[PDB]
Parts: sequence; structure tokens; C-alpha cells
Amino acid sequence: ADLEDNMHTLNDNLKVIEKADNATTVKDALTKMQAAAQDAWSATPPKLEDKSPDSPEMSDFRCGFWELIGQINAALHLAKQGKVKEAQAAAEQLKTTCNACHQKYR
Amino acid sequence: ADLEDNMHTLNDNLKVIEKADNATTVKDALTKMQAAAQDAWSATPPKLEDKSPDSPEMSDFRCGFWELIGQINAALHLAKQGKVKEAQAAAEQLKTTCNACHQKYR
Amino acid sequence: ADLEDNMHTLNDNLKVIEKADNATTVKDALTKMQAAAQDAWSATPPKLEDKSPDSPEMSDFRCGFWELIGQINAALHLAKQGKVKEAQAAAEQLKTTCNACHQKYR
Amino acid sequence: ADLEDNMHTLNDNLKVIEKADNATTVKDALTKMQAAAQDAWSATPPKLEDKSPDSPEMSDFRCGFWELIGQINAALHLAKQGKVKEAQAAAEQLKTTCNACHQKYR
Amino acid sequence: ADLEDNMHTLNDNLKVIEKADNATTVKDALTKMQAAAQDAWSATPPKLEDKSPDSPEMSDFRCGFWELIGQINAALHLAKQGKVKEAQAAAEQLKTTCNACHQKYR
Amino acid sequence: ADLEDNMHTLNDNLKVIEKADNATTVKDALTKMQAAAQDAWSATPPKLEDKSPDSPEMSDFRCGFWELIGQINAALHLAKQGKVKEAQAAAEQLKTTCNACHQKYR
Amino acid sequence: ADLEDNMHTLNDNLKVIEKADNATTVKDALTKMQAAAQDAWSATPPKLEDKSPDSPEMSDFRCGFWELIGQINAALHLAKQGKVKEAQAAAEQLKTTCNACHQKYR
Amino acid sequence: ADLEDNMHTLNDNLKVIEKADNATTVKDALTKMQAAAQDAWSATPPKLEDKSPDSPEMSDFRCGFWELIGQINAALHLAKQGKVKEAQAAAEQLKTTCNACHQKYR
Amino acid sequence: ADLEDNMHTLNDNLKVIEKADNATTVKDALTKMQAAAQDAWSATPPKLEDKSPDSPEMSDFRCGFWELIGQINAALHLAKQGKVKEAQAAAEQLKTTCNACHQKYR
Amino acid sequence: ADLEDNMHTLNDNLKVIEKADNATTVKDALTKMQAAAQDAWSATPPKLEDKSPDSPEMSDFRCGFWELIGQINAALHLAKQGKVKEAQAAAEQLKTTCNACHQKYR
Amino acid sequence: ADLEDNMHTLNDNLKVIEKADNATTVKDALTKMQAAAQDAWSATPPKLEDKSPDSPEMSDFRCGFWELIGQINAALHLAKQGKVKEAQAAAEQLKTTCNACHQKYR
Amino acid sequence: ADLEDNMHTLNDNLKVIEKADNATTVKDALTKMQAAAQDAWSATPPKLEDKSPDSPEMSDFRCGFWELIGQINAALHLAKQGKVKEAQAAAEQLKTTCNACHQKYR
Ligand code: HEC
Ligand code: HEC
Ligand code: HEC
Ligand code: HEC
Ligand code: HEC
Ligand code: HEC
Ligand code: HEC
Ligand code: HEC
Ligand code: HEC
Ligand code: HEC
Ligand code: HEC
Ligand code: HEC
Ligand SMILES: [Fe+3]
Ligand SMILES: [Fe+3]
Ligand SMILES: [Fe+3]
Ligand SMILES: [Fe+3]
Ligand SMILES: [Zn+2]
Ligand SMILES: [Zn+2]
Ligand SMILES: [Zn+2]
Ligand SMILES: [Zn+2]
Ligand SMILES: [Zn+2]
Ligand SMILES: [Zn+2]
Ligand SMILES: [Zn+2]
Ligand SMILES: [Zn+2]
Ligand SMILES: [Zn+2]
Ligand SMILES: [Zn+2]
Ligand SMILES: [Zn+2]
Ligand SMILES: [Zn+2]
Ligand SMILES: [Zn+2]
Ligand SMILES: [Zn+2]
Ligand SMILES: [Zn+2]
Ligand SMILES: [Zn+2]
Ligand SMILES: [Zn+2]
Ligand SMILES: [Zn+2]
Repeated sequence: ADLEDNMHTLNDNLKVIEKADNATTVKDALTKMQAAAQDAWSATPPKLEDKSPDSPEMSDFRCGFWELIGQINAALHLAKQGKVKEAQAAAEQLKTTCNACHQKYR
Repeated sequence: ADLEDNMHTLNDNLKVIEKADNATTVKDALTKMQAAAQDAWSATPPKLEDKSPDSPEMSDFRCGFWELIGQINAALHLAKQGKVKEAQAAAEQLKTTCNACHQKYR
Repeated sequence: ADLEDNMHTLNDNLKVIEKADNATTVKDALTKMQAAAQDAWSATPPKLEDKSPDSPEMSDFRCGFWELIGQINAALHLAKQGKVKEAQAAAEQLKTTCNACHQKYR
Repeated sequence: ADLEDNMHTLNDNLKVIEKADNATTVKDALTKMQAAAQDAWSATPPKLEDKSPDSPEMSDFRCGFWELIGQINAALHLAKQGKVKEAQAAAEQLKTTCNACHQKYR
Repeated sequence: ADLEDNMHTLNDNLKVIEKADNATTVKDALTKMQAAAQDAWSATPPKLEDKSPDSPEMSDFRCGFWELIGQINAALHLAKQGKVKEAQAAAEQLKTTCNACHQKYR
Repeated sequence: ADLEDNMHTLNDNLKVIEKADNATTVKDALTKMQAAAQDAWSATPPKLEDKSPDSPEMSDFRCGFWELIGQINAALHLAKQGKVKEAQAAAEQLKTTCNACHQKYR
Repeated sequence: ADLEDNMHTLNDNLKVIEKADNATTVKDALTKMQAAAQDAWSATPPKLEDKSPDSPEMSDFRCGFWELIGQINAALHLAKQGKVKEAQAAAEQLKTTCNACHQKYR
Repeated sequence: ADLEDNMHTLNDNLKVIEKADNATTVKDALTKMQAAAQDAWSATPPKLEDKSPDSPEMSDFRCGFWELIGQINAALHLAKQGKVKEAQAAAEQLKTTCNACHQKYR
Repeated sequence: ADLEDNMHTLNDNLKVIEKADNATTVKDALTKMQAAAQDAWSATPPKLEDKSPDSPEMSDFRCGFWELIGQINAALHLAKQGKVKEAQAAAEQLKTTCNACHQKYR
Repeated sequence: ADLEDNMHTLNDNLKVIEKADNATTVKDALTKMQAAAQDAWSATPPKLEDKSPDSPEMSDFRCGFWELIGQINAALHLAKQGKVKEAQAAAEQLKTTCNACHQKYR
Repeated sequence: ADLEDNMHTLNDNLKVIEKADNATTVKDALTKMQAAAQDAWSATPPKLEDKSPDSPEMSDFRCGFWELIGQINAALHLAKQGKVKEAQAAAEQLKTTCNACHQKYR
Repeated sequence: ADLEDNMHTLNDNLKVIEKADNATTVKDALTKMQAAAQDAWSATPPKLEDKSPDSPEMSDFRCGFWELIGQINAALHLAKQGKVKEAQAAAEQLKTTCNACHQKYR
């Protein structure tokens, strides 16, 4: 998957997460996100095509995915316990990371 | 994944395939369509919910999926061989099986 | 397992599913049922031993089994989500499929 | 494997089946057929190159492989029990499906 | 599975074993009996709930189950060696174990 | 792990189970208790080293551990079914087992 | 393996352990002893065939085997920790178990 | 496991590692510690629940965990080589990392 | 593998990649660099041995590896797609991340 | 598979390879030749049945297979790299090892 | 296992195979023999410790082992087919290979 | 890997072997050699590019790798027992095979 494909995947499964009524739908959504983020953190966004890889921009970009992956895991921790409303809340809090990286680098 | 979830998956991956430039991307997108159609065949569409599980439209519905699952495999055969533009021509040709079921039951 | 033992398995797990009070017992009963039905779909029933493998009755006998596994998958989908009562109700609708085969071929 | 390769495989292992004197030779032959049929049912025969995939010809073609796979499984059921003569008989009965599809579509 | 479910499972496979005509079928019945006796040994029978788990009754009840699992393993030993009649005679013999626990705690 | 390590492990997970608010957390605590009780049953307590392994003390010490592993398995049965409160009441009950062995060999 | 085969296996690995000069070799000998003692505990010795499986003799015979498997597990514990001499002294000690059952049922 | 239970696990295995006399106990303690720290790196500590997921404190909290797993990997590297005392000494240096996090965030 | 062992691995595989003529060779060499960098991130370089595990140079060191591990994944993404000369241009570009860390800490 | 069974396999797959247009087909055919030659090396040809297992013709026979198994691996190396016409030139060159053994022992 | 223990294993399983009454005991004895012979083919016998690794005697010693595994594979091939007496007779021919090595090198 | 790549691998790990101070470093080095030799024995050296594959040169070349693989296994046998000095000695003795094949065919 390219970068855009993986963003589309995270976004879709985020929508599945809010629509869900049970923990298994949520669990499986989060796992697909977890795979899209893993495939994506090594990508280079078009806005950073002329930075060296070592620049603080590109390492802040990598930092955004690791923070994203951290809270995806936190949401999965809740889902695997059956706490559907608490997982949906945790998944909502994930958008702060989404937006922060979008403001700077998208 | 409910039925429309998996319909959305099929649609997204049709779009990934038409724009790809390698067989790896195409292969993986096909594999996801395979997963989606397997989760979808045992579902009752809304417009068929009041007709018996034996009825010929329920048989004709689940027959449509195995025809789809067939041509996905066929396309997947071409992609596993590196034949990327023929795997893409087979994915383009998947739409007439999509339309046929849609005209009848969507 | 022979055909008669698979049928007795299918029937055992309907009682299990109906008396169940949690989703784990239901998913496991529905999993054994999928096992018994997979093994039984290739069998030859006493009253069709007379007949050709490509006869209409044998093609229909087999096709009645593809529809039972279908509905068993749908009910497993609910049970995996923790919806025990929806799972119970979907399994009770399965007896439409048992009856339609029995009338023709038992 | 192309379609012809897989037909050659089924035919060879069918010959191995009649030559056999033990259940393991038979079991392993049937398993190779089972894989050739799986690889083959999504193929398009030259005689159906101009039918749409949804036509009753192509779905009857798919139907022939599923009936074939059903009795391969039945033969394997016998072989895995040690019943060598009964498996060889079941494997012989498979030729009806072979011939029926050959008459129409080969 | 509760205790009663696993008892019915033991019963069913005793019948399956007596009518079997090959070793594969007895082995699988013995395998399922083993899985049943393993889930059941830690359960509490209705007539021993009013009692501490370290009482000799709970100890003798668990003792009966390990006696049963040994006789199933011995029978499974013979079945894995193709001795259908010997394993069948062994399965019949362990009825003496089922009965011993029954006129005690059932 | 020595015997003392596994005792501390048993103790920790009893506390974890009493404060849990979901089934996933009790199941894992029970799973770890099982792994602990399995490593510990073949150990020799300090007050039974001066003794042959076939003495009734070593036999009753090992007897206590199999009593414990049964009660953990019964509790694990309820937890796997989502019955958090029942499994929690079951975990509390097996404290009677921990104490019985303790005022004997500790 | 019959009972006698597994006895010879126990004997061989006792000798292998006494002459070993490292932990890997004792661990594997203890592992094979474990596999031997597991296959053997459900067998019936020649001098206890004239007897019901719930007699104290069959119960004490099976009791001896669980005593043995515990001492092998304790020795395996030390070997996995690299304590060759301690595991070697532990293997020698369980000769007292082999002898106890022998002047009883052999 | 919650954050507090993972911390109690991390602390348990430091005592295990310090009192250990072989490399197998150390590698296994260090493996449990890696488990507890992996599960805890995505948690939210009481005193930061107030705060944004992309706040400096949460980014720092997470980053303090990447350094603890790092050092735990290094100590596992030694323990896997059988260097128990070097492994013990590397683990005792781990408390620099525990302290630096506790001062800021406990 | 100590730190210089894994540095040597990275260097050798950089040379394999520049001279390869297929993506399989490049893919596998990249996978080995992945393994090497995973074993290397948790190591303390000599010139940093006296600075605290918290120090910003230790953080800046282990940050450098994840930047390297990132671009290896990125190159590995291109190789898995068959893009051999672009996977090689990405491996050529890996050197500026090598130099950057070397100028600072080698 | 008896010896002539596996000879037939080798022959069929030589023909698949010469006509293929991709490395996937060639790879899989080579993998099947690998399986066939592994099953075939430990067989005694008819014209060598009365010569001792030590005899130099039995040694020279089983030496011929490892020479064949070698060049199959070598061809398989080229196919795994995508070099389809060089993998096919190596498969064409396999025949001189076939002929050499045939002239001597067929 | 050392060379002498592997030989004692090889000899143990010949007696097992000769006294066996079913194909399962034979296949399992022949499997242990293949294990012992695989581990022993790289050993150095007492009377060749004097000698070079590329000496004619060591090359011959090793080559005598490739022929023993060969014949053990052939006998396993029969035992896997349920031909216990043919398997027994093929194993009794194995002692030609044991003798030829012993005369030269024991 | 080409032939030269694999020779470089064996040589590197041989250097790691003499530098090592523990059995795990040695074990892992030998395993990487074992894989390089496996990948290499089917190769054709430049000096034998004009020999037929069946010539005694090319089969002596294959013979050199099998002797090499035999002693790599012997060294691994020692390493897996913890005998580091004895494994380093066995690994040193391997150079005779290296040199012998280098004199003739390199
Ligand atoms: C940086 C660390 C990011 C994080 C965290 C997330 N996204 Fe993102 N996103 C990012 C970039 C650099 C881009 C631009 C890609 C490009 O090719 O220009 C995007 C884009 C998207 C899109 C648009 C997809 C498309 O069709 O082009 C979507 C739908 C999207 N992003 C969604 C999304 C969600 C839901 C996230 C959190 C769960 C998220 N992104 C995080 C960079 C980063
Ligand atoms: C029957 C055998 C079908 C085949 C083959 C395909 N689709 Fe489908 N589709 C089907 C139904 C019954 C429905 C309605 C489902 C509902 O719950 O209302 C759909 C719907 C879609 C949608 C929209 C989903 C939504 O927004 O609710 C899409 C985008 C879609 N289908 C796409 C699609 C594609 C791309 C297919 C083949 C490649 C395809 N469908 C096949 C039934 C069937
Ligand atoms: C055909 C496609 C069938 C479907 C679907 C189901 N059943 Fe069936 N069943 C079928 C036949 C032809 C027979 C008779 C076979 C014979 O040898 O007589 C049966 C038998 C049963 C039985 C009695 C079995 C016995 O112990 O003798 C039962 C209890 C039974 N079947 C139950 C059952 C249930 C609950 C089903 C749906 C879940 C079901 N069957 C489906 C053919 C077919
Ligand atoms: C349809 C559902 C089929 C079934 C069932 C079987 N076969 Fe078939 N076969 C089929 C077709 C459409 C063709 C023509 C392929 C082509 O490229 O034109 C064939 C051909 C064969 C062949 C010839 C192989 C060749 O070298 O071209 C053989 C040997 C063959 N088929 C054998 C065979 C056997 C043994 C079957 C049952 C076990 C069998 N076929 C089933 C279609 C179908
Ligand atoms: C104790 C050590 C037992 C052994 C060994 C066997 N059985 Fe059992 N059985 C036992 C109890 C305590 C009960 C009552 C459980 C309850 O909840 O009431 C039973 C019951 C049965 C039943 C009746 C189930 C029903 O739904 O009516 C059957 C059919 C049964 N048991 C069968 C059975 C078989 C076949 C056994 C040996 C193979 C066997 N039991 C052993 C206690 C014990
Ligand atoms: C015997 C059959 C026992 C059972 C069941 C349980 N315990 Fe145990 N316990 C036992 C002994 C012989 C000892 C002494 C071991 C020694 O080496 O001295 C113990 C000790 C404990 C301890 C103290 C550990 C410490 O480091 O001080 C604890 C906390 C403990 N045991 C807990 C415990 C729990 C929670 C149990 C049930 C779930 C349990 N024990 C059962 C013997 C036996
Ligand atoms: C019962 C609880 C036993 C334990 C523990 C051990 N042995 Fe055993 N042994 C037992 C019996 C009933 C028999 C007779 C079996 C028969 O079929 O006659 C034996 C026999 C042996 C033998 C002789 C085998 C032969 O072929 O002659 C040996 C060498 C032997 N046993 C060894 C052995 C060892 C080494 C044990 C402990 C590690 C051991 N036995 C324990 C009963 C029991
Ligand atoms: C942050 C990155 C931390 C690291 C690294 C370590 N600890 Fe920690 N720990 C942290 C917090 C924020 C807290 C308090 C959480 C709360 O809910 O109050 C803790 C707590 C502990 C405790 C007490 C746990 C309890 O049972 O209440 C202990 C014993 C503890 N921590 C130990 C510990 C050790 C040994 C560490 C290094 C190996 C370590 N912690 C690292 C935050 C962080
Ligand atoms: C830090 C984040 C580094 C990155 C990225 C790379 N290297 Fe490295 N390298 C680093 C250090 C601290 C050292 C010194 C280690 C020591 O123990 O002294 C090295 C050393 C090397 C060496 C020589 C090793 C030796 O002979 O002792 C080589 C050949 C080397 N490094 C190569 C190399 C390559 C090819 C890299 C990227 C592709 C690379 N290094 C990255 C620290 C870091
Ligand atoms: C010895 C080292 C051999 C090598 C290399 C190959 N073959 Fe072989 N082949 C060999 C023998 C001893 C026999 C006779 C077996 C018998 O039981 O009579 C054969 C036979 C064949 C056959 C015909 C089999 C039959 O119909 O009975 C074929 C088609 C064949 N061989 C093909 C073949 C190919 C294609 C090879 C390399 C690619 C090859 N053989 C190698 C011995 C040896
Ligand atoms: C060389 C290639 C051999 C083959 C093939 C077989 N044996 Fe062997 N064996 C060989 C040697 C060099 C030795 C002596 C090693 C020593 O340290 O003295 C042996 C030894 C035995 C023994 C005695 C083992 C002992 O306990 O001391 C036995 C019982 C034995 N060998 C049996 C045996 C059998 C049955 C074989 C064929 C299946 C066989 N050996 C093959 C060398 C070789
Ligand atoms: C034949 C059976 C060989 C054995 C055993 C070993 N090596 Fe070798 N080596 C061999 C050949 C034919 C060649 C030439 C390759 C070429 O392309 O010309 C080599 C070469 C090497 C090299 C040089 C690598 C390079 O950069 O070209 C090295 C470092 C090497 N060989 C090392 C080596 C070691 C350490 C061995 C034993 C463990 C060993 N070789 C065995 C053939 C054979
Ligand atoms: Fe139909
Ligand atoms: Fe008792
Ligand atoms: Fe940072
Ligand atoms: Fe030779
Ligand atoms: Zn991707
Ligand atoms: Zn989408
Ligand atoms: Zn779904
Ligand atoms: Zn069956
Ligand atoms: Zn029943
Ligand atoms: Zn194919
Ligand atoms: Zn053929
Ligand atoms: Zn249960
Ligand atoms: Zn332990
Ligand atoms: Zn046995
Ligand atoms: Zn957790
Ligand atoms: Zn604790
Ligand atoms: Zn390392
Ligand atoms: Zn074969
Ligand atoms: Zn060994
Ligand atoms: Zn022996
Ligand atoms: Zn290679
Ligand atoms: Zn190198």
C-alpha cells in the first residue's frame, strides 16, 4: 500500500469503530489500522520530498506514527476487554494525532 | 464486517488495482477482495430479507458471490505470475458480475 | 464421521445453542455444526445411492448443504460479536433448511 | 498451473489410484487432485472464451468442479479410513463428472 | 461445555465406537472422548456442591475421571495401531468405569 | 521459577482477579495461575525434604496441587464464558485450598 | 510403544544421564523419559490384568507413575537451569521410585 | 494488565534477577519484564490523564518507555549468552530509568 | 552479534544491493539489514558509555537507528514491488543516515 | 510415489517449464521436481535389485540423484530471482544428468 | 546424543521393528532410527580421531551413513503404506550396511 | 546469494566463532554458515564453467560442501551442549575442507 491507501484504511476503520455496537467489530477495526500504520510510518509525504531523512521534520513525521500506534494499541487494550464505549472514546481521542500531523505535513 | 462494509472494501480495492504499477500491490488488493467476499456470501441483502433461505433469489444471490470469488481467484492467478496489466484487465472485467448482482438485488 | 453421525451432531448443537446463556458456548456449538456440515456435504444419502453423481437430486442435495453452511456462518458472525440472543434466533431459523432437505431426501 | 496442467494432474493421480494397493498412496493421490481442482475451477476454457462470466454455461462449468471436488472429498473420506477398494470405486465413479463436463465444454 | 454436555459426548462416542468398521473412526471418537473427559474432570456434580473441594468425594470424583482418561488413552493406543476390535473391546470395558462413578455421585 | 516464586505469582493474580472489571483480565490471571501451579506441583517444600517422595506427605502435597489446578480450571471455564462475577466468586473460593495446604506443609 | 519398550527407554536414559558431561544432554534424556512415562502410565502390567481398573492396585500403579513424572519434572527443572550435577543427583534419586513400583507389581 | 500491574511485574522480576543463580531464570525474568513494559508503553498515567495525547509530557512519558525496553533488550542479550552476573549488573542499572520516570510522572 | 558485528552486516549488505540485478537478492539483503539494526539499537556505543541512559545523546543514538530502520523498510517496500533500481537508489541514500550517526558517535 | 511415478513427475514438469512464460510457473514446477527426486533417491532400480546396497552402482545411483537435486536447486535459484529464460536454460541442461543415469541403469 | 548412544538407538529399534505386529510401531521405530542416524552421520569414530576430515576413511565413513539413511527412508516408505512384513524384511536387510561399516571402522 | 556472497558469510561467521566467549554467539554463527553452505552447494564455480555437471570435478565440488556441512553440524552439536572451546576447535578443523577445495577449484 502507498501512503494514501493506508490513510484511507485508517479512516474507514475509524468510521467502522464509531458505527460499531460490539467489541469484536472494534477489535478487528483497530487491528487493520495497526497494520496500515505499520506499513505507513516509513513513507515520505510529498511535502517532505526535499528534506533530508535526518531532518527534524521527517523525524517528527515518524514520531507522529509512533504516537498514533501507541494509542491504537491503547484502544485495542480496551476492546480486548469488552469495553466498547471506552474503546470508541479512545479511538476518538486518536484524531488529535491525525489532525496535528495533517496541519503540519499534509 | 457487515455486508456494506465488505462492499466498500471490494470497491476500494478495485480502485487500488486500476492505478497500481506492480503485481505486489495488485496481488494484495485481490487478496483483500477475497477476504471481503468470503465474509459477504452468507449475508442476506435487505431486499431479500423476507424471502425464504431456500428461495431461488437467495440461491441466486449466494451463487453470484461464488462467481465473483471465482474471477477474483482467476485475476489473482494472473497477478501471482507477474502479469500486472492482465490482472488489471481481469479486475476491470469484474464489474459486469458486480452490476449483474446489483441490478437484481442491490 | 458418517452422514448419520454428522446429522446427530447438527441436532445436538441446536439444543446446546438454545439452552446457552453466553456467547462462547454458542460460538463453539456453531463451530462444531460447521464441522459436521462440511464433512456431510459430500456424502450420499440412503435414498440417493441409486442415483448418478451428476443427477439433479445429488446436485440439489449438495446445494441444500451450501445453504446450511451459509446460514451457519451468518449465525457464527453474530455469536462472535457476543449477540447471544440474535445468534440463538438465527439458529432457530436454520431448521427451515433442515426441514426442506428432510422432506425431499430423508 | 494452467487449466491443461491441472487436468493432466487429475488424470495422472486417477491412474495412480487404480494402480494402488494401499490407502496412503490413494490418500496422497486424492490430495493432489484436490489441489488441482481448487486451482482450476476459476479457469476459463477455450470453448467459453466468448461467454460472459455470468452465463449459465460458465456457471455450469464452475458447478462441474464443485461436484468434482465433492466426490474427491468423499473418496478421501474412504481412504483416510483405510478402505482402499471402496476408495478406488469412489474414484472410478468420479469419471461421470469428468465425462459430462468434457462432452459439453471440452 | 457443562458436565452434562460432556457426558452426552462420552455416551455418543461409545455408540459410535461399537458400530465402527475401521480404526480411523474409533480413534476420532476416542479423541473426542478425551477432550470431553478433560473438560469435565474439574466440574462439580449437583450432588457434591454442598461440599468442600478437598473432601474425599470431590477427590474420588476427580479420581474416577483420571481412571477414565487412562482407559481412553489405552484404547486410543490400540486404535492408533489399527486394532479396531481390540480398541472396540477396550471401549466396551470402560463402561465399568462410567457405571462406578454413576452409582456413587449421580 | 522456584516454589516461592510461583506462590507469589498465585498471590498476585488472586489480588488482580478481585479488583478486575472484565472477563479478559480474569482469564489471563487464571491462565498465569495455571502456569504457576503447573511448575510448582513437582517441587519439594522445605518441610518435606527430609522425606521420601512416595511418602503420603509428598503424595498429599501433590494431591493439593491437583485440587488447586481443578478449581482454577473451573474458574477459567466461567471466565471464558464472560461470567466475571462468578469467576471472581470462584477465585475467592479457592482460597480455601491455598489455606488447607498451608497449615499442613508451610 | 508397549510398557516394556518404555521401561527400556527409562533405563537407557538413566544411564545416559549418569555419564553426561553437560546440561543439554541430560535435558534431552529427561525429555525422553517424560515422553516414556506419559505413554506408560495408562498401560496394564501383566500381574494386574486379572483386575478391575478401579482397584487400588491399578490406582497405586498409576499413582507411582505420577510420582515418577513429578521427579522427572523436578530434575528437568534443574537441568534447564544448567545444574548438571544437581540434575544428575536428582536422576539418581528417582531410582528409589522405579524400585518401589517394581517390588510391588513387577 | 493495567499500568499498575505492569509496574508491579517490572519490580517483581528485578528481585528475581537479583537473587538468581543461573542464566535461565534471568532470561525468563527479563522476558516477562519486556512483556510488561511493552503493554505499559501505551498506557496513560493518573497524573497525565488531564493532558493531550500529543502533549510534551505524554510524548516524554512514552519516550521514557522506549529507553527501558532498549536496556531490557541489552540485558537479555547478555543473559542469552549465559553471562548471569553481567546480566544482573545491567538490570541493576535499569533503576536509573525507573527513577527518572517516577520523579517526573508518578 | 555485538554492535560492530551488526555494523559489519549492514555494510556488507549495502554492497550486495548495489551490485545485484534482481529484487530477490535486494529484498533478502534488506531483510538482513533489518535484523542487524534490530539487534543494534539497544547497544551503547563506546564513546557514549559514561553518559546516562537518559542523556540526549543516548536518546539521539537510539533515535538514529529507528530513522535507519525506517528507510530500510521504505527500501524494502520498493523491492517487494519489483522496483529493483529504485530500491537500490534508496539503499544508496541510506548512507547519509549512516554518516550522520558516525560523525556524532562512531 | 514409486520410482516410475516420480520419474513421470520429473518428466511432466520438464515440459511445463519449457513452455512457461513466467517465473512463478517455473518455480512451482521446479519445487515439484525437488519433491519427486527426494522421494526417488532411496529407491532401488530394477536392474540393480540383485547388487548389494554397498555396491558402487548403488552408490553411483544415489550419487546421480544428488547431482540432479543440485541442478534443480540451481535452476530454482534462478527462478526465484525472476530469471525465467535462464531458469529454463538450466532445466533444458538437466537432461544430460537424466540421460547419463538412464544409459547406466534405466 | 553421542555416536555410541545413536548406535544403541539404531539397534534398539531393529528389535522393536522385528517384534512389531502393526505398521504404526514400525513407522515410529524407523523414524527414531532416522533421527539417530542423522545425528550420527557427522560424528568422528574413536578409530578415526587420528585422521583428517578430508581423509578417504572419513569420507567413506560419512558415505556409509548416506546409504543407511537411504535404506531407512525406503523402509519408512513401506511402513507408511501399512506393509508391515515388507517393512520388517527391508529393515532386516539394513544389517548389511551396519556390518560393512563395523568391519571397517568399529 | 551468489557463491561469493555465501563464501563471505562463512568466512565472517568463522571469525565471529574465534572471537566468541559464549556458546550462543557460536551456535548462531554456525547456523548462519549452515544456511550459506546449503545455498551454495548447487552453485557452479567459474573454474568449472566448462565441465559437464556429471564430471568428477563438479561432483567432487559437491562432495566438498557435504563434508563441510557435516563438520558444521558437528560444531553445532558441541555448541548446543555449551562446549565453547571444543566448538571453536571443531570450527578451526573446518578450514582443512575450506583450503582443500580452494586449492583445486578456487
Ligand atoms: C503523520 C504522522 C500522520 C498521521 C498520524 C496521520 N496522517 Fe493522514 N495523512 C498524512 C499525510 C502526510 C497525508 C498526505 C498524503 C499525500 O499523499 O499527500 C495524509 C492524508 C490523509 C488522508 C487523505 C487520503 C488520500 O486519499 O489522499 C486521509 C483520509 C487521512 N490522511 C486520514 C488519517 C486518519 C484517519 C488518521 C488517524 C487515525 C491519520 N490520517 C493520521 C499524515 C498523517
Ligand atoms: C451479489 C452477488 C453482489 C455482488 C457480486 C457485488 N455486490 Fe455490491 N452490493 C450487493 C448488495 C445486496 C448491496 C446492498 C447492500 C446493503 O446493505 O444495502 C451492495 C452494495 C454495494 C455498495 C454500496 C454499499 C453501501 O454503501 O451500503 C458498493 C460500493 C458495492 N456494492 C460495490 C461492489 C463491487 C465493487 C463489486 C464487485 C467488484 C460488488 N459490489 C459485487 C450485492 C453484490
Ligand atoms: C440435506 C442437504 C440435509 C440437510 C441440510 C440436513 N439434513 Fe439431516 N438428514 C439428511 C438425510 C438424507 C438424513 C437421513 C440419512 C440416513 O442415513 O437415514 C438425515 C438425517 C438426520 C437426522 C437423523 C440422524 C440419525 O441419527 O439417524 C437428524 C437428527 C437430522 N438429520 C437433523 C438435521 C438438522 C438439525 C439439520 C439442520 C441443522 C439437518 N439435519 C440438515 C439430510 C439433510
Ligand atoms: C469441467 C467442469 C471439467 C471437469 C469436471 C473435468 N474436466 Fe478435464 N477438461 C476440461 C476442459 C474444459 C478441458 C479442455 C482444456 C483446454 O485447454 O482445452 C479439459 C481437458 C482435459 C484433459 C486434456 C489435458 C490436455 O493436455 O489438454 C485431460 C487429461 C482431462 N481434462 C482430464 C480430466 C479428468 C481425469 C477429470 C476428472 C477427474 C476431469 N478432466 C474433469 C474440463 C473439465
Ligand atoms: C465420575 C467420575 C463420572 C464418570 C467417570 C462418568 N460419569 Fe457420566 N455422569 C456423572 C455425573 C455426576 C453425572 C450427573 C451430571 C449432572 O449434571 O446431573 C453423569 C451423567 C451422565 C449422563 C446423563 C446426561 C444427561 O443429560 O442426562 C450420561 C449420558 C453419562 N453421564 C455418560 C457417561 C459415559 C458414557 C461415561 C463413560 C465413558 C461416563 N458418563 C462416565 C459422573 C461420571
Ligand atoms: C500445597 C499443596 C500448596 C498450595 C495448594 C498453595 N500453597 Fe502457597 N505455599 C505452600 C508452601 C509449601 C509454601 C512454602 C514454600 C517455601 O519455600 O517456604 C507456600 C508459600 C506461599 C506464600 C509465601 C511466599 C513467600 O515468598 O513468602 C504465598 C504468598 C503463597 N504460598 C500463596 C499461595 C496462594 C495464593 C495459593 C492459592 C491460590 C497457594 N499458595 C496454594 C504450599 C501451597
Ligand atoms: C510402576 C509404577 C513402575 C515404575 C514407576 C517404574 N517401573 Fe519399570 N516396570 C514396571 C513393570 C510393571 C514392569 C514389568 C512390565 C512387563 O511388561 O513385564 C517393569 C519393567 C521394567 C524393566 C524391564 C523391561 C524388560 O524388557 O525386561 C525395566 C528395565 C524397567 N522397568 C525400568 C524402569 C526404570 C529405569 C524406571 C524409573 C526411571 C522404572 N522402571 C519405573 C513398573 C514400573
Ligand atoms: C514511565 C515511563 C515509567 C517507567 C519507565 C517506569 N515506571 Fe514505574 N510507574 C510509573 C508511573 C506513572 C507509576 C504510577 C502509576 C499509578 O497508577 O500510580 C508507576 C508505578 C510503579 C510502581 C507502583 C505500582 C503499584 O503497584 O501501584 C512500581 C513498584 C514501579 N512503578 C516500579 C517500576 C520499576 C522497577 C521500573 C523499572 C524497571 C519502572 N517502574 C519504570 C511510570 C514509570
Ligand atoms: C547510529 C545511529 C549509527 C547508524 C545509523 C549507523 N552506524 Fe555504523 N557505527 C555506529 C557506531 C557507534 C560505530 C562504532 C561501534 C564500535 O563498537 O566502535 C559504528 C561502526 C561502524 C562500522 C565499523 C565497525 C567496526 O569495525 O568496529 C561500520 C563498517 C559501519 N558502522 C557501517 C555502517 C553502515 C553501512 C550503516 C548504514 C547503512 C551504519 N553503519 C549506520 C553507529 C551507527
Ligand atoms: C538416476 C540417477 C536417474 C536420474 C537422474 C533420472 N532418472 Fe529417470 N529413470 C531412472 C530409472 C532407474 C528408471 C527406470 C525405473 C523403473 O522402475 O523401471 C527411470 C525411468 C524414467 C522414465 C519412465 C518411467 C516409466 O515409465 O516406468 C521417465 C519418463 C524418466 N525416467 C524421466 C526422467 C527425467 C525427465 C529425468 C531428469 C530430469 C530423470 N528421469 C532422471 C533413473 C534416473
Ligand atoms: C558407520 C558408517 C556405521 C554405520 C552405518 C553403523 N555403525 Fe554402528 N557403530 C559404528 C562405529 C564406528 C561404532 C563404534 C563407536 C565407538 O565409540 O566404539 C559403532 C557402534 C555400534 C554399537 C555399539 C554401541 C555402544 O553402545 O557402544 C552398536 C550396537 C551398533 N553400532 C549398531 C549398529 C546398527 C544396528 C547399525 C545399522 C542399523 C549400525 N550400527 C550402523 C559405525 C557405524
Ligand atoms: C568447495 C567445496 C568450497 C568449500 C568447502 C569452501 N569454499 Fe570458499 N570458495 C570456493 C570457490 C569455488 C570460490 C571462488 C568463488 C568465485 O566466484 O570465484 C571460493 C571463494 C571464497 C572466498 C572469496 C570470496 C569472494 O569475495 O570472492 C572466501 C572468503 C571463501 N571462499 C571462504 C571460505 C570459507 C571460510 C570456507 C570454509 C568454512 C570455504 N570458503 C569453503 C569453494 C569452496
Ligand atoms: Fe446451482
Ligand atoms: Fe489418591
Ligand atoms: Fe523524540
Ligand atoms: Fe562419493
Ligand atoms: Zn504497503
Ligand atoms: Zn474506503
Ligand atoms: Zn464481518
Ligand atoms: Zn466424517
Ligand atoms: Zn448426541
Ligand atoms: Zn495454477
Ligand atoms: Zn503426467
Ligand atoms: Zn466446557
Ligand atoms: Zn520454574
Ligand atoms: Zn506407545
Ligand atoms: Zn495489559
Ligand atoms: Zn508480585
Ligand atoms: Zn546480537
Ligand atoms: Zn513415494
Ligand atoms: Zn546428538
Ligand atoms: Zn536400549
Ligand atoms: Zn542464494
Ligand atoms: Zn563481511
